[PDB]
Amino acid sequence: KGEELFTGVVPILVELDGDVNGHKFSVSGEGEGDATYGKLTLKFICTTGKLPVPWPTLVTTLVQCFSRYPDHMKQHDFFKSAMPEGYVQEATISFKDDGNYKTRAEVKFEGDTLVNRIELKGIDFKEDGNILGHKLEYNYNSHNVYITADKQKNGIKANFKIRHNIEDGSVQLADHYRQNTPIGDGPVLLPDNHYLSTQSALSKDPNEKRDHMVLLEFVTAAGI
Ligand SMILES: [Mg+2]
Ligand SMILES: [Mg+2]
Repeated sequence: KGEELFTGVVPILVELDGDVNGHKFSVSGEGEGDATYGKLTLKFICTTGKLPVPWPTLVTTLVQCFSRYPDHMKQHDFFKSAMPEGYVQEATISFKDDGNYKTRAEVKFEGDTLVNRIELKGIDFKEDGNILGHKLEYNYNSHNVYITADKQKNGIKANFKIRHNIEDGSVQLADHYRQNTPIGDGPVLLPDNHYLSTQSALSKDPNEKRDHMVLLEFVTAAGI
């Protein structure tokens, strides 16, 4: 049972290689998750210099196995069930009136550590749009991630809309379409329709000179 791997505090590593409109960059993250409380705490560093996109646009790419699934919903937790072999998470993020990100990640244990390894590719972004023009506020709204099964692929799909606040009071929509597929051959849990209720707080480390993001996140399964 992968769920048994999450009863306590688990170290997390995140590594992302990105290319947006030919701007190349990498991000490294470290922290821990405590699924019992649906809680994530991570610090992300742009190891290549200045991040060429706003940090908030990377939040959904940068480990939903740390969601809190209520006891009565535990037979719907696909993410922990795929562990430790892990799962592939792929997404298309469409920024309304702008470019798109396509991502591919593997989330699995490396020893006792939960690792999220990501490749991100962004194209067709506007030079002085909200993303490349860095016009997005350093904050983050609360969302519901709607999950449905894809029995065909032995996995799940997610559909949701991220709303990014813009510095002028407007909103930049990011439509998300994602698929998750197990890496191993063992049985996984295919859930009834439900959603993950997420809340995210972004901050800075006062002693840190590199381009970075400190994130505190709470995720709870619901709708069943
Ligand atoms: Mg490193
Ligand atoms: Mg505002």
